[PDB]
Amino acid sequence: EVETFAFQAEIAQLMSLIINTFYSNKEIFLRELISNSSDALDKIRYESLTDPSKLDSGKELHINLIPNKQDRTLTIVDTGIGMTKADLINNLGTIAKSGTKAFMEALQAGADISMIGQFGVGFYSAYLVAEKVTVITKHNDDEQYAWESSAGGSFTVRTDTGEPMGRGTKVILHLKEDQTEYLEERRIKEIVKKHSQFIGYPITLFVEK
Ligand SMILES: CCc1nnc2cccc(Cl)n12
Repeated sequence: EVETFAFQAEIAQLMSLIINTFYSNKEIFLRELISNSSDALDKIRYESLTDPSKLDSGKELHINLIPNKQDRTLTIVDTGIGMTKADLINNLGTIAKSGTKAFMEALQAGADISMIGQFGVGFYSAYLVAEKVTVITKHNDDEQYAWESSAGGSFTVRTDTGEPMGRGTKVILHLKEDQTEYLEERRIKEIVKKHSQFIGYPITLFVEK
């Protein structure tokens, strides 16, 4: 059972701007997704200090980066707090509306797309490099879900029957044909070192087989 939803108009407008604007410094998408994973890990770590059973779904707090050239995907996995169905359908977009308005105003005043994370909407930078984004996520208080969007105004949400993940989020970036440099080990290593060198969780870059 797949449910289809319309983005709010303002979020659709943000996604079109990210897809259509000429902007060569695309590599910042990875910093933004790693930052979001770090924030999700911070959140489960803090909650676990008052309820240690919140880690019954997995004690390890980490970020994995997994390129797959055969599927042309780059997957960012974290064992953070995860997202509920309400987060995926309503809550994240509600918060993103105000950050989007502020980001758009900043761009008109001279900011550039690399500053997107200062407005809280860095997730959508994934569309600098991905034609489709699939998010598999599991929060302790809800079931495992898959969110997916190729932009164009709509997204889907379904219960996920694939390999259970325990807790956290996997962001699967289906890369555009001209963005396969982000599958190369040396390129991902360069980007992590430049923009994510002080993240407080282990980041493992998997190697392709
Ligand atoms: C990683 C998933 C995610 N993070 N931020 C947002 C905003 C809207 C929709 C989704 Cl799936 N998001």
